[PDB]
Amino acid sequence: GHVETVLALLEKEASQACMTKKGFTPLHVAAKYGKVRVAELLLERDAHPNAAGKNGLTPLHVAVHHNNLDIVKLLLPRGGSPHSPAWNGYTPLHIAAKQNQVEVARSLLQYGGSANAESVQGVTPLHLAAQEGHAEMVALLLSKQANGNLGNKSGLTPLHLVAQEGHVPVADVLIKHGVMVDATTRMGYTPLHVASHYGNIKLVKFLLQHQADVNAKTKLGYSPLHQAAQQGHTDIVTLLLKNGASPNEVSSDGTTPLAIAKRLGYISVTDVLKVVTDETSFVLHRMSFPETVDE
Amino acid sequence: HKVYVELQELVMDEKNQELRWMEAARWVQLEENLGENGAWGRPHLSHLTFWSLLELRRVFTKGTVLLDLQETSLAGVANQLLDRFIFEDQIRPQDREELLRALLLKHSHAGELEALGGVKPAVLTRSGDPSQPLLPQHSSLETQLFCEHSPSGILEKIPPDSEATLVLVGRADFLEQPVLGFVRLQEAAELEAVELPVPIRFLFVLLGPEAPHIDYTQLGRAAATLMSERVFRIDAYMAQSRGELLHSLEGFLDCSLVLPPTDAPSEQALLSLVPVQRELLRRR
Amino acid sequence: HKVYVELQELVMDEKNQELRWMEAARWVQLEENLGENGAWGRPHLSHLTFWSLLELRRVFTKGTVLLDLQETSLAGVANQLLDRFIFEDQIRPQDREELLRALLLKHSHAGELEALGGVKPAVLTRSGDPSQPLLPQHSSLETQLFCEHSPSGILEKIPPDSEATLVLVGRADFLEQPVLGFVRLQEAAELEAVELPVPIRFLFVLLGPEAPHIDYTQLGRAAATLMSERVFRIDAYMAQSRGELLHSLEGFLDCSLVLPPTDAPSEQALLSLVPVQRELLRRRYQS
Repeated sequence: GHVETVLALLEKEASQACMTKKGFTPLHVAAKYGKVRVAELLLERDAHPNAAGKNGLTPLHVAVHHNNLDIVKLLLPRGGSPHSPAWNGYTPLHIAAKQNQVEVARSLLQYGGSANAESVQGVTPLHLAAQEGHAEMVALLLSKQANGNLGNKSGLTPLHLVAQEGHVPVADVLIKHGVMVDATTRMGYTPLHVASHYGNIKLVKFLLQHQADVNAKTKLGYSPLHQAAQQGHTDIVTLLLKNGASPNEVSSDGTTPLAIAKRLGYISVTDVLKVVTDETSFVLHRMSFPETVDE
Repeated sequence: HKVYVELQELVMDEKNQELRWMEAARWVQLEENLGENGAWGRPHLSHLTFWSLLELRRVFTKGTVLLDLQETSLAGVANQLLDRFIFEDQIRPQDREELLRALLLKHSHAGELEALGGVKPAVLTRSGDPSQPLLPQHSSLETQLFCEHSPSGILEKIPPDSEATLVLVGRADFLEQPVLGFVRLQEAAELEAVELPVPIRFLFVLLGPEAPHIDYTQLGRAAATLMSERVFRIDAYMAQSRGELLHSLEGFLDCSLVLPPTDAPSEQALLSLVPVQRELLRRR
Repeated sequence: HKVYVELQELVMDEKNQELRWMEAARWVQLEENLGENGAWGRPHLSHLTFWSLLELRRVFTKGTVLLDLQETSLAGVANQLLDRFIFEDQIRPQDREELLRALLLKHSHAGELEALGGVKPAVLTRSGDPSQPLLPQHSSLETQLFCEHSPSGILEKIPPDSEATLVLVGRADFLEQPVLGFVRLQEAAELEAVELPVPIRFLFVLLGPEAPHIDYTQLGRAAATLMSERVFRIDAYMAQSRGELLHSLEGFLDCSLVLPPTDAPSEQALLSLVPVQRELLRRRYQS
């Protein structure tokens, strides 16, 4: 970060195509190390921000990983990359949400943002924002206009992920906005099913208030009970049962919530579930897990 | 230099209420329109409507011109155009934010339409939320009559030295009047936001509210038919002020022929015009 | 169903310096025009120009309209129409003494012209003497292409039960802006300017000083082709106010089709404009 040295290098016309084996650009180290006085020097030679290496990364993507936003706010008029994805198809929106800077939403709001762009998985920036579910996100995301609950390849809707992490705040914000409470996955799992597998009574109570069905069955017969029993989360199973969840529902494999609780040797659960459950629909080991976005 | 004209307008897709610019037709040789299914039809002659030419003359008489702009990216052109709009009191200063947010959205292309599942007209609002416009949503007559290897084919049809011309039109509710912007860059620059096969040289922006005797699509079509002419684009290259453009538009409109509604057989009626048009084109 | 339309302008004769009215074209479902010879060209479809229709709209937005007036002669018509132009302040009252004698002048056909020698365009002045126009003039397009027996066929085509319309176009230097008068009579009337035995019901007056982008012959052609259409004529037969004519005029312009000049014109690409005109026809006859 010696700026007058770079001024000396400028008259010698060093190329700005200086590319390493890792795919870095001269803009990337200025984005990382926060040595930024040379940025106006780099634009004296009319630098172009659109530059993607082997990993397809942009100055904004490297900038948001370690944010010195004063450069980015001025790069946006200097032909900034509005919807640039990474090699993973990742937009700056959801990675900025996961990094969760306080003004990065305002930084993109200076230009705008798309929180519905498809990744290589099919996940939207709205869904990855809801997965972290920060405090300012549920306020700011309102200004952006996007599908409130957006499925992925799995069919995972923001509500589903919120139930997975059991973030009550986000689950509230989302229900208030009018997202689908019982949104289903490609296999047929709802945010209740998923919360019951998680075993979070809070992430289940909230959903009960949201009116997600307590007997929502999967395409293979698994219900939020079967799931709480396989998980061994007696708390969630009791919350379901108390709220009317049926305990005598046979799945596509012939195992009820009791059958499962038993096979898994969970006794605390088996005591309530086995008695609440009626006699097993059939005389007799495939489990049931909700979908999740891949790495 | 030869020209290649592309027309885009504001729409919104159905899966998510998100506005975006969509192309509607091209003017390589003849007007070739884009149907709802996403397939291009047959080339054909360019006919306009009288309201389009009237409103084009009215809005170009009080329009805003920007000659020899020194830019390389669309954001700078947008900012300078908005500042020049504010200077002549075309729009109110409190609307600058909304128009700058509008003019910087992503510009899709013909390949993504089947991924989008269809798009519908979307007029802007002060809060930025999309809604359906309060106007009859009857489709265009050209879409009703001309639709119901192509990249390499047009690439062979593309002249090797040509400078493209982009026209962007639409409707926005929160403004109070239609406004015009005619911008000519100093040298041809490759805008990264919009993918056009040849660089951009000119830029037309016509935007405003919902008004009587105004259809924005036909007005844009009239602008494209202007830009496809030889002498008018020669005067645009030789232009240095708004007076030369107005004089060239007067000269262009002086050499048109209007057809009233006649009950004659249509082929005989259309074939009677030919030597009249030949004499007019000799006179022009 | 089928009507006869006449158009006369106020020009001067090569015989002696004077001013008088001479016809220029006739309209029975088609346009017929005559040149310097005194011979009428072959009928053809009428083709409009942009300025004619545009300035017709502009002057028509502020035109006095008199409906079902009871007159049969020309002098009472002149008196009442000039009182109407005085009434709505379309012209100054100190002009009427000129304009009356502007109207009370002879109206001769082509057969008189060979003894007369031929005519050329002239402009009214405040004095009452003909004068040459200041703005330049160009040769007409329809006379060059079309002009460069007939009356038996005219009386053959015209059904015996019909009424006619007339338009009087002229240039006058002592005016401010163009003025328009539109009068529909109470009853059919025979007028001594028209030698044909048909009576007249509608009458136009289009006057004005000289201005750019205005050709008064083209404006008269626009007015005549406006009068010839079936639906607008039916509306004028049933018109009761001005806004009705305004709405019918807007419906006329909406179903119009304009084609621009091009680089290399051809017939094969032009034959694809048949169905859209048919649809405009259908949408026009939708109303």
